[PDB]
Amino acid sequence: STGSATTTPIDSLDDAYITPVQIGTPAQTLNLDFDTGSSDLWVFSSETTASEVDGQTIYTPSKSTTAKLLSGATWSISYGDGSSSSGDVYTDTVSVGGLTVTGQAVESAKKVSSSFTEDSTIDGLLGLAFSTLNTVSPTQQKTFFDNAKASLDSPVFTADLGYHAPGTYNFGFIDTTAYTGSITYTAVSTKQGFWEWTSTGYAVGSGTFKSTSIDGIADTGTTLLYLPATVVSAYWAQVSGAKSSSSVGGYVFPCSATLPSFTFGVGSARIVIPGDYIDFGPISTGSSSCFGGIQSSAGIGINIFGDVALKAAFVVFNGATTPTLGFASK
Ligand SMILES: NCCN1CCOCC1
Repeated sequence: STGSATTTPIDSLDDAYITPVQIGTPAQTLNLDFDTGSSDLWVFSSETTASEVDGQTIYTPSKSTTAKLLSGATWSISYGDGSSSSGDVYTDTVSVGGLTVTGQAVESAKKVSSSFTEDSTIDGLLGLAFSTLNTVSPTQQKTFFDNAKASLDSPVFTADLGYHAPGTYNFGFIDTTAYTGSITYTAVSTKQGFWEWTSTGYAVGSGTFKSTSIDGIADTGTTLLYLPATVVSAYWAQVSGAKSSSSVGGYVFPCSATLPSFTFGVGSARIVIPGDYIDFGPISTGSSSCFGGIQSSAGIGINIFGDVALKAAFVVFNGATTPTLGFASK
C-alpha cells in the first residue's frame, strides 16, 4: 500500500507545516504537524481544558465507533522548544492520504501548554521519529509509520516541504518526478531515537565549501536550521548589519538585506538553501529588523536540520532494516 498527502505552511513565513489526517469512524479530519523529531501522535480533543483550546479542531473519541480507550495508558511530552502536552490514549483508525492504520494509538490531550493553544492552525502532532521515543506509559506505542511499514510497498516516507507553497508527504514510495538529479543516501544513527545523520560540510553563498562533520537530526517539526556557533557566525558575518541579539534570542539582520544562500553536504552531494528561505521577517510587528533562519545550536545540545534545510530538498526517510536518509535537490 501507499499514502499521499498535501502539507501546507501555516503562515506566510512557513513557521510550521500542517497535513490533514482522518481519525476515527466516521472520519474526523484534523490538520497535524508531521514531526520527524518526535514519536507521539497526539491531538487536541473533547477532553482538552476549555481555556487551552483556541480555534483548533478537536478529536472526540466518543463519536468514533472504532475508538477504544487504551486502559491505564497516559502520555506526557516536553519538546526542545519548551512546549508540552499530556493526556490519555485511544486506539483508532487513522488515515493519511488514503493509507490506513487500524489500532493506531491516538494520544488525546487533556492539557496543552500556551505555545500549542496560540497556534489555532495546528490540531496536534504526528510523530515520525523512531518508536523508542514514544511517551505512552506503561506500555509504549508505535508510530503511524511503524504501524504501516509492513503493509507499505517500500518501507519509506518522503518529505517534500514547499517554500511559501504546498508540498507533499508520501508513504510507501519514492516519487521520481519530485526531484532533480539523484538521491544521495547517508548513514543514520537511531541511538538517540532520531533520524540522526552527519552532514559532510557547508558553504556560505558562493564561498568555498568547508569539509567538516556536522552531526544533526532531520527534523520536520523544527522550523529553523540550528548549527554550531562557528558555522552560524561564518554565515551571519556575510550579512551587512547582522548581529546576535540576546533580547531577541538569536541572530537578527536588516529586513532590506538580500541573504546569501547556505549549502550543506550529503556525502559528495550538495543541497543549496536559497537566501530567501533564511528570512523569517520582522522580529516584532512593524520592525525593520528581521529574524534569521540559521541559528546557533549551542544552547540545544544537538544540531537540527529543520524545515529551513529540509524544504530545499526532497527527503527520503528510509525505514529499511538499517535505516538511512536520502536527499536530492528539487
Ligand atoms: N506558538 C509559538 C510556536 N509556534 C510554532 C509553530 O509556528 C508558529 C509558532
